Amino acid sequence: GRRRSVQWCAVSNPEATKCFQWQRNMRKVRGPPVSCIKRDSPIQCIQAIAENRADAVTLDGGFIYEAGLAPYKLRPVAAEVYGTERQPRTHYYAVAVVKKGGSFQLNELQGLKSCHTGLRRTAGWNVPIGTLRPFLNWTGPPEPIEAAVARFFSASCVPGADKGQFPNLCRLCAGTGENKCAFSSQEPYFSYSGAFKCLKDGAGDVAFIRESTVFEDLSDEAERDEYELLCPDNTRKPVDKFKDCHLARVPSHAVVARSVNGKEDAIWNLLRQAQEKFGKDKSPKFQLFGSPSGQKDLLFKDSAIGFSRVPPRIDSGLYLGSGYFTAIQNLRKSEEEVAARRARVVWCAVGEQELRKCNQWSGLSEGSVTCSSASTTEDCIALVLKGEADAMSLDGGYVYTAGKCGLVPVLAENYKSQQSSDPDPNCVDRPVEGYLAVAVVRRSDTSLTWNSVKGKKSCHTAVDRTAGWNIPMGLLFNQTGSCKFDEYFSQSCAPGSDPRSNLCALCIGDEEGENKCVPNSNERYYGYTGAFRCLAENAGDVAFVKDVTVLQNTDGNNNEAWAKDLKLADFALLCLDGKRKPVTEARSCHLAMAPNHAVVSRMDKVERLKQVLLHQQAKFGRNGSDCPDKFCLFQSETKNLLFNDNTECLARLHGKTTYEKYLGPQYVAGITNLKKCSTSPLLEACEFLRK
Ligand SMILES: [Cl-]
Repeated sequence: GRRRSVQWCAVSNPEATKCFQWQRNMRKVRGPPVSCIKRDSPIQCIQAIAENRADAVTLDGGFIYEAGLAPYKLRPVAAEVYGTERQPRTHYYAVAVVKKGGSFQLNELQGLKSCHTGLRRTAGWNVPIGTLRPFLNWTGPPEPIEAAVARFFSASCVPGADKGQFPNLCRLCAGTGENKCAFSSQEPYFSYSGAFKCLKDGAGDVAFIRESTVFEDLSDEAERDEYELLCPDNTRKPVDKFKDCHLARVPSHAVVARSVNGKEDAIWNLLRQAQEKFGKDKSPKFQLFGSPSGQKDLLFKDSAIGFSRVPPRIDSGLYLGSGYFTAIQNLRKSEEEVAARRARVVWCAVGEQELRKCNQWSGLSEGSVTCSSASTTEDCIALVLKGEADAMSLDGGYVYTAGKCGLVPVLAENYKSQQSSDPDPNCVDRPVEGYLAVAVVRRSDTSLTWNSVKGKKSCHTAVDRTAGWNIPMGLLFNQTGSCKFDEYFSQSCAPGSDPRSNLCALCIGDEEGENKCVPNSNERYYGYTGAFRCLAENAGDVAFVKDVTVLQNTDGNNNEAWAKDLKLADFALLCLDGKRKPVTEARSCHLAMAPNHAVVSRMDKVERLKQVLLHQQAKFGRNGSDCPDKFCLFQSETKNLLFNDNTECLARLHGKTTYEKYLGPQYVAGITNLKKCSTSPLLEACEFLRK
């Protein structure tokens, strides 16, 4: 087809010129080839790549956005590294700095005084104003946004604004005469530093800058404690907490490619080489990162020092992050659409059986709950990081991952405090207590014990789940030191594993044989119920489930014909000490305690989200007005759709509102250790966006 050439896209003749000098110097080293094509602008180049006339182009965050849309749908494949090696920066945070001691929170900037870096800049305007669109009263595109922010702050310094159309935006500007409010250095309250000094001097109440500013311009480490940042969950925290209190992380420029047949391989080969040899301080004959005397950042930024391969799970939407992604969409969207969308709760359903239930739920929510879906739990997480979905209930194993991703716990799934017991009218404030992970076996083989389970057949709820995987595989690991999970057992049914492995050997997919090993309801051997079924159907010898699982699938508690005649007495539990115990004794024969499933979300959605659930609960929870009349939120019965079936109510966290706190330190430490052997596409992705 098309030569082992990567075809680079240029936006200027100058750029085209550097390209050609690239092409020739790559030929001279018998390095990977690069062709060059020239267009007049970034979109022309986005168009080119998408119509197959070019392969890559490096873009800034606003173009990464445009490029990810239809009809282009390109993707970031390599990121520019700035700084110095050892001081490598892949991004910065867009923060709202205010001085110590106020009671105003982001929700309340109304009527205050603002200091911005400059009209249409990322951190001084796009992010902040996009973030605040909800409050502006601003009809929309067009009426000029400027008209509404001028009506929201009582005064700002917005360099570059029209002091003739919006005098207010320039009133705190410190420039003399006509310089006043200039998008230049002639204006002292211009860019990061002018905007911060604007605060510093007492002219404005809030400065919208980048995190580094605060650091690089504050001398001691003492008048730095005189400062504070505003968080999107309407809190305030100190300036070194920017990794947890920021309006947006703005990513470094990235080399974008086609999401389908993008030559990403080719592209990274080219780049890695381009870099070893024509790097920074690498050769006098050519410099990838360098521009000819009256030119700036041709092809790459002249300040870049290298590139970072962006994990394949990243999207333009994941690349920008929710803060930045939603800021850009808000500034485009009608006011009614913004309205609607902050009111609605978009649930993320994993699988079609879960979407059926959601839909049903959505129907009766009196408009407050809507549904989105994905095929996997990581995919739902990624839809909430993109702001496309808002919540879902997750196992603690995925609470860690969504937490590494910046998501937070909101409410926990409360279970009844022990095997047989009564309803607590105060379920919502009762502290969560966890649940027990067990290893259940069929009573027939007498010789099977915890000490001989190695080498047999296992049934797991899914990979990365607590009772189904982390605990059993963590235990075994402790014992053997081996990271070779697929050699612990002969054959297994472990949804979410490699379809070609022994780990997926016992899965049976759906009625037709498809969806084998997918980690959703379509796999009949998926979850608590499916891993139990895997044991009961004698596909595997041990099932890693919770103690309640046996109870809900035996003695007729489960209707399904495979389950119908099962008897509790037909199962035993494998205790850590080698004994076998009846199922009613999980209290003294369990593998470990696992944290309750938790509803997670984005900080920007937490108060709206509790409010809709508390309220949805009241109508459809365990003792609720319309349950079972119309719909029961916590019933599917042995189905476990959206929520576990033994959920009494959704309950408060008791300040345990960070994945770290909610799971607690021994849980964290254990999983951390395990992720060493292997990770996941999304943990990977999130580790990269946070590095
Ligand atoms: Cl599980």
